[PDB]
Amino acid sequence: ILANAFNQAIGNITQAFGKLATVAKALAKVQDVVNTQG
Amino acid sequence: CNGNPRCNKLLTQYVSACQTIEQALAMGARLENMEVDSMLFVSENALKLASVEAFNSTEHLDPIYKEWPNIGGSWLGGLKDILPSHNSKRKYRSAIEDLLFDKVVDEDYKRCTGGYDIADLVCAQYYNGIMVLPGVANDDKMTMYTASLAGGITLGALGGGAVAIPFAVAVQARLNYVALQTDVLNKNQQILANAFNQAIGNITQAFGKLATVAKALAKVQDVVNTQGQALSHLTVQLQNNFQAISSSISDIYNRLDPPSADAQVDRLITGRLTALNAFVSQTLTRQAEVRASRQLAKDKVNECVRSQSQRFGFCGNGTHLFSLAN
Amino acid sequence: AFVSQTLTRQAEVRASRQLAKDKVNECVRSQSQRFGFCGNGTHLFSLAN
Amino acid sequence: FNNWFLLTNDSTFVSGRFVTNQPLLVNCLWPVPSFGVAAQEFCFEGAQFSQCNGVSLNNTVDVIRFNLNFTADVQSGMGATVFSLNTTGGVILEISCYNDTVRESSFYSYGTDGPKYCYVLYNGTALKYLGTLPPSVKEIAISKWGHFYINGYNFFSTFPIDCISFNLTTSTSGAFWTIAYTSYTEALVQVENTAIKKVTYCNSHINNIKCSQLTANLQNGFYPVASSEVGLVNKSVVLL
Amino acid sequence: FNNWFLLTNDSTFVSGRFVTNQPLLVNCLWPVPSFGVAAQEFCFEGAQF
Amino acid sequence: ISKWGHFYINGYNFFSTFPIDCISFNLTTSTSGAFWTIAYTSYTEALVQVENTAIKKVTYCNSHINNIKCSQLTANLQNGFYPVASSEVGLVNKSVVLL
Amino acid sequence: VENTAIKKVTYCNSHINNIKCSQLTANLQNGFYPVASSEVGLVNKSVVLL
Amino acid sequence: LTFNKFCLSLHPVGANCKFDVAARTRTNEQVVRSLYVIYEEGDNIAGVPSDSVLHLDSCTDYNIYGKTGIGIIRQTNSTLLSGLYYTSLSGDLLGFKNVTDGVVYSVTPCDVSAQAAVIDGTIVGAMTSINSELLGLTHWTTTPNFYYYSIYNYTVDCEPIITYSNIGVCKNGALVFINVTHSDGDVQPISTGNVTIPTNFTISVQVEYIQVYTTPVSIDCSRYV
Amino acid sequence: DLLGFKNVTDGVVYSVTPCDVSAQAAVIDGTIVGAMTSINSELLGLTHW
Amino acid sequence: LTFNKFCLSLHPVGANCKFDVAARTRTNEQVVRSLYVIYEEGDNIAGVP
Ligand SMILES: *[C@@H]1O[C@H](CO)[C@@H](O[C@@H]2O[C@H](CO)[C@@H](O[C@@H]3O[C@H](CO[C@H]4O[C@H](CO)[C@@H](O)[C@H](O)[C@@H]4O)[C@@H](O)[C@H](O[C@H]4O[C@H](CO)[C@@H](O)[C@H](O)[C@@H]4O)[C@@H]3O)[C@H](O)[C@H]2NC(C)=O)[C@H](O)[C@H]1NC(C)=O
Ligand SMILES: *[C@@H]1O[C@H](CO)[C@@H](O[C@@H]2O[C@H](CO)[C@@H](O[C@@H]3O[C@H](CO[C@H]4O[C@H](CO)[C@@H](O)[C@H](O)[C@@H]4O)[C@@H](O)[C@H](O[C@H]4O[C@H](CO)[C@@H](O)[C@H](O)[C@@H]4O)[C@@H]3O)[C@H](O)[C@H]2NC(C)=O)[C@H](O)[C@H]1NC(C)=O
Ligand SMILES: *[C@@H]1O[C@H](CO)[C@@H](O[C@@H]2O[C@H](CO)[C@@H](O[C@@H]3O[C@H](CO[C@H]4O[C@H](CO)[C@@H](O)[C@H](O)[C@@H]4O)[C@@H](O)[C@H](O[C@H]4O[C@H](CO)[C@@H](O)[C@H](O)[C@@H]4O)[C@@H]3O)[C@H](O)[C@H]2NC(C)=O)[C@H](O)[C@H]1NC(C)=O
Ligand SMILES: *[C@@H]1O[C@H](CO)[C@@H](O[C@@H]2O[C@H](CO)[C@@H](O[C@@H]3O[C@H](CO)[C@@H](O)[C@H](O)[C@@H]3O)[C@H](O)[C@H]2NC(C)=O)[C@H](O)[C@H]1NC(C)=O
Ligand SMILES: *[C@@H]1O[C@H](CO)[C@@H](O[C@@H]2O[C@H](CO)[C@@H](O[C@@H]3O[C@H](CO)[C@@H](O)[C@H](O)[C@@H]3O)[C@H](O)[C@H]2NC(C)=O)[C@H](O)[C@H]1NC(C)=O
Ligand SMILES: *[C@@H]1O[C@H](CO)[C@@H](O[C@@H]2O[C@H](CO)[C@@H](O[C@@H]3O[C@H](CO)[C@@H](O)[C@H](O)[C@@H]3O)[C@H](O)[C@H]2NC(C)=O)[C@H](O)[C@H]1NC(C)=O
Ligand SMILES: *[C@@H]1O[C@H](CO)[C@@H](O[C@@H]2O[C@H](CO)[C@@H](O[C@@H]3O[C@H](CO)[C@@H](O)[C@H](O)[C@@H]3O)[C@H](O)[C@H]2NC(C)=O)[C@H](O)[C@H]1NC(C)=O
Ligand SMILES: *[C@@H]1O[C@H](CO)[C@@H](O[C@@H]2O[C@H](CO)[C@@H](O)[C@H](O)[C@H]2NC(C)=O)[C@H](O)[C@H]1NC(C)=O
Ligand SMILES: *[C@@H]1O[C@H](CO)[C@@H](O[C@@H]2O[C@H](CO)[C@@H](O)[C@H](O)[C@H]2NC(C)=O)[C@H](O)[C@H]1NC(C)=O
Ligand SMILES: *[C@@H]1O[C@H](CO)[C@@H](O[C@@H]2O[C@H](CO)[C@@H](O)[C@H](O)[C@H]2NC(C)=O)[C@H](O)[C@H]1NC(C)=O
Ligand SMILES: *[C@@H]1O[C@H](CO)[C@@H](O[C@@H]2O[C@H](CO)[C@@H](O)[C@H](O)[C@H]2NC(C)=O)[C@H](O)[C@H]1NC(C)=O
Ligand SMILES: *[C@@H]1O[C@H](CO)[C@@H](O[C@@H]2O[C@H](CO)[C@@H](O)[C@H](O)[C@H]2NC(C)=O)[C@H](O)[C@H]1NC(C)=O
Ligand SMILES: *[C@@H]1O[C@H](CO)[C@@H](O[C@@H]2O[C@H](CO)[C@@H](O)[C@H](O)[C@H]2NC(C)=O)[C@H](O)[C@H]1NC(C)=O
Ligand SMILES: CCCCCC/C=C\CCCCCCCC(=O)O
Ligand SMILES: CCCCCC/C=C\CCCCCCCC(=O)O
Ligand SMILES: CCCCCC/C=C\CCCCCCCC(=O)O
Ligand SMILES: *[C@@H]1O[C@H](CO)[C@@H](O)[C@H](O)[C@H]1NC(C)=O
Ligand SMILES: *[C@@H]1O[C@H](CO)[C@@H](O)[C@H](O)[C@H]1NC(C)=O
Ligand SMILES: *[C@@H]1O[C@H](CO)[C@@H](O)[C@H](O)[C@H]1NC(C)=O
Ligand SMILES: *[C@@H]1O[C@H](CO)[C@@H](O)[C@H](O)[C@H]1NC(C)=O
Ligand SMILES: *[C@@H]1O[C@H](CO)[C@@H](O)[C@H](O)[C@H]1NC(C)=O
Repeated sequence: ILANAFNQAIGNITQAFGKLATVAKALAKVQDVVNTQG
Repeated sequence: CNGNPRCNKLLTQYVSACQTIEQALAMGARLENMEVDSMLFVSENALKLASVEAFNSTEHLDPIYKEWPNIGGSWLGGLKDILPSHNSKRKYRSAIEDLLFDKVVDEDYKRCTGGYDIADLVCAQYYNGIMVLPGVANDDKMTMYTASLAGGITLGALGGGAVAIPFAVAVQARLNYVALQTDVLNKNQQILANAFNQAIGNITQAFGKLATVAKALAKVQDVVNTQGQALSHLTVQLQNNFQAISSSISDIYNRLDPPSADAQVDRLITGRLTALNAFVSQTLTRQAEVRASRQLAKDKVNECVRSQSQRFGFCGNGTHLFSLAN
Repeated sequence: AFVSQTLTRQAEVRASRQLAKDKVNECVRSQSQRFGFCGNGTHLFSLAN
Repeated sequence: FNNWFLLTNDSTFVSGRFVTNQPLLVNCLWPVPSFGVAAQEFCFEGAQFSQCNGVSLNNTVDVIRFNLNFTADVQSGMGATVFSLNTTGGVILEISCYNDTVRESSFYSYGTDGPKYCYVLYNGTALKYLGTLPPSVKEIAISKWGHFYINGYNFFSTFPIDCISFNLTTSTSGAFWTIAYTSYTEALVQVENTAIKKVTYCNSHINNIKCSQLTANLQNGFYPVASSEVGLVNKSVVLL
Repeated sequence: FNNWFLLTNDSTFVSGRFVTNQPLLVNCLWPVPSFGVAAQEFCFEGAQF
Repeated sequence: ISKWGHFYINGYNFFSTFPIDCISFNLTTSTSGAFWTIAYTSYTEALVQVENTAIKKVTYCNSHINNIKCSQLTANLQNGFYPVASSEVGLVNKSVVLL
Repeated sequence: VENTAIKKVTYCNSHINNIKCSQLTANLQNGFYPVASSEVGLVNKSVVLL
Repeated sequence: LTFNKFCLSLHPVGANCKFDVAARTRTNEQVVRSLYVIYEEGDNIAGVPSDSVLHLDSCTDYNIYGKTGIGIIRQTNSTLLSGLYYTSLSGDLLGFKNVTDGVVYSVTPCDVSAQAAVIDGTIVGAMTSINSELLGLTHWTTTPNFYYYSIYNYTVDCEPIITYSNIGVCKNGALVFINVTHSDGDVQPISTGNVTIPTNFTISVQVEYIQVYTTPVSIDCSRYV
Repeated sequence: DLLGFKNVTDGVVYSVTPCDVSAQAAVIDGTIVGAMTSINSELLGLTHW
Repeated sequence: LTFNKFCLSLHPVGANCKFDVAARTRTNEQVVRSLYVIYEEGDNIAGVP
């Protein structure tokens, strides 16, 4: 059960990264860092 | 530009800077809002137990605790200044919170355009394009968060209703965590409760009118003053002529031909853009500092309030027993 | 002005790097006993990319 | 935007997105078909013609643009004159290209295959030397204020033009080309390698936000805007 | 300060604290009583009345 | 009324005339039975608190503590350390050195 | 200079001396320093006009 | 325009500034003469278009006591015993007084800043301080802090796509209030009476980004300057 | 700064580059031992590369 | 005040700056003439009371 839940969570995270509040926060943070550097 | 169409046409060549300024401010606000939203939470049963009236009654105690008259017990004298009470202006407000928010310190923008009186400072700033985002919701969420944290200590179970245990039982559990108690008969929680009540009373007296209390008051006053001064400076920067005949765009356009008026307005445009850039830089620096402070606060809540930390000297000077938050 | 801004950013990133080092040492290379440090819930293990 | 360029008086942008006021409001579009002749004495007073493709506006025309490859197959039916200019005060200027160099304040001596030297004539004599025709002319834009743009760059200017005459054809090449009667408007233009790739007109509220944000793909969120525009208003004066 | 105002050549402040140079050093105060007449040809050379 | 010719009505200078050497009046309240005041005043520096265009409090910078109060823009100084000047310079000799 | 008296003079006559003069010190610490790759002297003139 | 003294002359002596007399032809403009001006600031003398009008409750171009702008002027019940006109911290006129009767008038901007919500490349709603239509929106609702116009049919339960604080906007344009997150609670270290122990566990994965290093830049100061 | 231009006669493009560029000199024990440069030419009295 | 050269003139040619000659009445001051100054910095010439 734990392995199946882990696999499903990782798949959903990969789908979010390819195109879940933590994922959105991380994407916003890294984009802000890049833009501030530029 | 103070609503002048010709100034907007001139600024269309500087739209990139306004785009840079606005995006930097909207992204900072969004990031802060997403970390505050992730930080806070409440519990329904804990909120139902978190009040002075609930601690002063025995309607929630389990039948096994028949000897105890109420939840608060001998500690209630110190807990009445920290727990929310019904004799407060706002919901989930305690005496100490009211004292702090009065000693140290509207969001409705519909009144600014009514014109029923002379506009005050906030409405005048709004006329200049400066808006203060709502913050009362954050204060309400924080007070509910602290109330739920306080009420969760006496919650005996999580899968059902609001069943409570005496506060002395929780204190005894914390003492056993510190060191395994071996004298069951000769319990002396009365001395600890009296000392706690006296300390809370002295703290309340200090807050109403003790180096830690003075340090906290100075820190919060400094935070408020720093918040105010930046906006005051940004507003006052609009009176600078920037080597022009006037600081009013309408006066310039009413006194000069358009070819000279545009040249006069360009200097004001450049100066105001520079001022906005400086304000944005200061805001971003403050936001980073407050992000670090928020990380520290989250660590303190997780390790001193919701649990008993094993780190030496982290939750104050001495052997930590429990922490409360307001 | 550019130098001042760069130094301020560098100090902020130094603090962030200290936080990242703590996270790596206590959540990835070991199992921390600090409550709520490695996420919301009972921590099991952490991976890094 | 194959034969369309951004007009400039200076260096030209290579890549990026810019909000600019350009002659892009197409009052009329005349497609000259294969083996066709486009001859007109167009005066800048409107372009509601029957040959316009689509719907023609009633606004005044600011710029007239000829989009075609100016190769050896392009011929004029007014001789060496490609453009006849009538300016203020009834002063006639001609843009004429020859196969031989013409001396200053002189006329062509011999009046097909080779370099062409172009001149401005006032009274049948060479007034200004414009240079040789380059082999890569793709568009010629003319403004009623007297400015000429070749591939986007203003190479020469004359007196303000009341009304201009031409008579062009593609000879036997059988190539169709375009004439655009356009007016100035504000728009966001994306350029890659000095070539127009995308144009977004700020003609709506959402388009206004797009132009303000310098992007055609707005992310979901909140953006500051103005609640309305002020137009014709009364005047109030109070004095002691 | 019921019948006292801050002198200004321009717009007047509504609220706040300001350090200003104002005519406030009272050389003399003459209270005209009820049913009284105040008549004087005062020349600006002192008010020791 | 100022001796330089300026007239203030409720605080605002509505009109000005030539400098006034000396001015004459003859006023009364008739049968209203109301007492009023005339003030002969001079210019001085002070901290004034205004609420709704009305004077509420005036603090004169006439002493060292009052000078600190005026410098800090408050009539209720908190306990602490404040920067001040050790003295004032008045009438002084003049020294000139040249080659 | 110490007490209005000359104590040490370093001439900027070499590349290392140029770096020393740029860094305002006669004892350079080990590290990387920005320099110019060469100097431009006598050069031809090119004019392009329409 | 108001002055205390205004004189025109053909001689440069004592002149504060000068005008440029020019001849305009069909194609050129050439300066020929100079006209010198001697002026003093004030309000005794005023220039007029030809040899006291106040519009109320409507947007207008106002010139009041030398202060010009665009705004709406409204009578007030307020009483201010001192002064003639009042300005904000930035120098904008906020109100003035009628000298005849002492009535106070207030001045407000005709247009104000608003917040437009953009979801999927279209405008679905707008937050504004004025109860008037904007951005092609007709339906509206009232909130304690602002008016909210929306494409949603206002005379709602939906998922908020864009949220700030307690405010969320749905794709249909509806406005929803966001509450604080709820949880069951924390397990307490109590071994007396009836207690609950978590038994059935699943797996949750949480992502956290942390910055480690910057992108350093070297600058040749001599080459930059 | 000008980066390039075009010959009007034939449309040929020309590019313009600076004659001298910034370089990084390595100083160990008060002497220059090496230099990092973007141009394959001798500099600072160094021959081998 | 010290100068290396100080000259007064009634002609504007070669003047670094000019003074404003005015007539003061009981209520007004009016500029009538201009006096031009040609000066050089230094210490050879010094003005004294
Ligand atoms: C390269 O540089 C040249 C030279 O500077 C530029 O040429 C200018 O082009 C602009 C348009 O792009 C011309 O502007 C126009 O001026 C006309 C003359 O204006 C006078 O009259 C009006 C009242 O009729 C007065 O307000 C004004 O002060 C002048 O006295 C105007 O008639 C035009 O206005 C009308 O048209 C525009 C639309 O084009 C409307 O928006 C207006 O409301 C109005 O209806 C217009 O403003 C300008 O005159 C040209 N200058 C010269 C010296 O000829 C090129 O544009 C520039 N090229 C590039 C690519 O930047
Ligand atoms: C609204 O605007 C008006 C007009 O500008 C202001 O009126 C000015 O008021 C001030 C006082 O507030 C007047 O200042 C005074 O000027 C007198 C004339 O000065 C001349 O002579 C002295 C030497 O005698 C020279 O140093 C000087 O350069 C001038 O040539 C002075 O005699 C006065 O000085 C004496 O009195 C003051 C106290 O008032 C002492 O401190 C001085 O040491 C000295 O004894 C004085 O300085 C000024 O002249 C007025 N201007 C005009 C044009 O009339 C209003 O004040 C202003 N209102 C408000 C509310 O701001
Ligand atoms: C840190 O992580 C903890 C868990 O470790 C999170 O706590 C969980 O929070 C969620 C979200 O609030 C809780 O789930 C909610 O439970 C409510 C009550 O559940 C009923 O139904 C279940 C059915 O199995 C019964 O077991 C249970 O007893 C209740 O009868 C639900 O009402 C909630 O439903 C939501 O969705 C429906 C569908 O639309 C809506 O109608 C509801 O209004 C509601 O939105 C939801 O299922 C969960 O119980 C919590 N778990 C624990 C262990 O505490 C924290 O939130 C997290 N902290 C942070 C800050 O993120
Ligand atoms: C994202 O997570 C969701 C769950 O939150 C995943 O959907 C779940 O997918 C599993 C299978 O991976 C479904 O379980 C069942 O699997 C067995 C396998 O033999 C199959 O026989 C059953 O018919 C059933 O499919 C589960 O029901 C499903 N849950 C939901 C709510 O849809 C989803 O796959 C994850 N996405 C990615 C990209 O990994
Ligand atoms: C602040 O703390 C001080 C102590 O540091 C408190 O003063 C103490 O008050 C207690 C009572 O609350 C005194 O103890 C005794 O109480 C019994 C009660 O029955 C009484 O019978 C005795 O006569 C005695 O009062 C204690 O002596 C006293 N200590 C001192 C040093 O004064 C004080 O009350 C606290 N203040 C607040 C506002 O809570
Ligand atoms: C005017 O000059 C332009 C070039 O500036 C000519 O456009 C070019 O026309 C040729 C021949 O049709 C195109 O060649 C084609 O290239 C594509 C590769 O993308 C290939 O797949 C086709 O099979 C064919 O070989 C060329 O791409 C095209 N260039 C552009 C930029 O469109 C144009 O034909 C000339 N017009 C006249 C009337 O002479
Ligand atoms: C000159 O005008 C002022 C107003 O600008 C008059 O002052 C006002 O006098 C009336 C009548 O005495 C006061 O009314 C009182 O109001 C208080 C409320 O605060 C109330 O408790 C009293 O019973 C009474 O009704 C009024 O407050 C007062 N206003 C101010 C600002 O002081 C003044 O009397 C006039 N003087 C002459 C000589 O006519
Ligand atoms: C957000 O959640 C809180 C906590 O559950 C809600 O507070 C309840 O408010 C109602 C209405 O006044 C009370 O009867 C309940 O007792 C409160 N619950 C608790 C646990 O204190 C609050 O109403 C919610 N807000 C919204 C907008 O839905
Ligand atoms: C454009 O040029 C063509 C070519 O010169 C003109 O066609 C000539 O028209 C005249 C009568 O106007 C005939 O006598 C010629 O024989 C025509 N020449 C050819 C080659 O066909 C045409 O008229 C011109 N168009 C306009 C509008 O003036
Ligand atoms: C150039 O344009 C001018 C505009 O004035 C033309 O001159 C006008 O010609 C018409 C012909 O019908 C006369 O009625 C007008 O009286 C003329 N106006 C003036 C001011 O002279 C001129 O003919 C045009 N030139 C050419 C070669 O067509
Ligand atoms: C100030 O108020 C007075 C009245 O107190 C206004 O004067 C009135 O003006 C109107 C329009 O001209 C006349 O019809 C009335 O007879 C006037 N009433 C009087 C003289 O008592 C005056 O217009 C106001 N000033 C403004 C609004 O700027
Ligand atoms: C803990 O819960 C249990 C049930 O899970 C309670 O036992 C029940 O108590 C009720 C009320 O008196 C009786 O009617 C049932 O017969 C009891 N069940 C059993 C199996 O004994 C128990 O009382 C609870 N304990 C406390 C301290 O509240
Ligand atoms: C632009 O290119 C042309 C050729 O397309 C160059 O012209 C040549 O110039 C040289 C040197 O004077 C002559 O010997 C050739 O005969 C010319 N060739 C021609 C006219 O076809 C011209 O110099 C170039 N311009 C530059 C490099 O600035
Ligand atoms: C007249 C304005 C009243 C107040 C309006 C408040 C709500 C709308 C604006 C929200 C701003 C959000 C800033 C963070 C960036 C984002 O997530 O878009
Ligand atoms: C001539 C000065 C000698 C040094 C004097 C040092 C002591 C007095 C000043 C103390 C400054 C304290 C600054 C912190 C703010 C405060 O607590 O007042
Ligand atoms: C043409 C330059 C190519 C890149 C050269 C990279 C290496 C040399 C410079 C290193 C800079 C080191 C900066 C840190 C300070 C130091 O330790 O000296
Ligand atoms: C100006 O006021 C008149 C009435 O005096 C009104 O009819 C007109 O609409 C107003 N014009 C505006 C507001 O542009
Ligand atoms: C100036 O010096 C004299 C002696 O030369 C002395 O008596 C006098 O007090 C001095 N004045 C000052 C210091 O103001
Ligand atoms: C200039 O160019 C000539 C050839 O035209 C060449 O011999 C000479 O060395 C050049 N001078 C420089 C580069 O200083
Ligand atoms: C202002 O006066 C009107 C009547 O003219 C009254 O209806 C209104 O309530 C008053 N407002 C206030 C705030 O007194
Ligand atoms: C909006 O809802 C009302 C409810 O009375 C209904 O009458 C009306 O037709 C609806 N409008 C639209 C556009 O659906």
